[PDB]
Amino acid sequence: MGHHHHHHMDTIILRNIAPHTVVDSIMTALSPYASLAVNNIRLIKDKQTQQNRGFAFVQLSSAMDASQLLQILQSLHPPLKIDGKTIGVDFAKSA
Repeated sequence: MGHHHHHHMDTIILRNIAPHTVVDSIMTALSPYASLAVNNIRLIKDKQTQQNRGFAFVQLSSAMDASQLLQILQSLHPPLKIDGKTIGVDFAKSA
């Protein structure tokens, strides 16, 4: 109910994304995995491929929800792969 007096991570980030990814895909792609919010996700766009430069940020309603989606998606034997190439998941990194 305000600002955090400490830190405990609470946001995920996608790495190695194809230039054919959009906000609609990520939405329906993470639909059965969890619930997101337009005001909680910032999908950077590039002027070269008129699409993400191979990176996307996603935040969850809570902190645990972050690890959950990370442990739930990584719990599956076959990693995340969509038309383009293999997709991985990582925690919020500095810069």
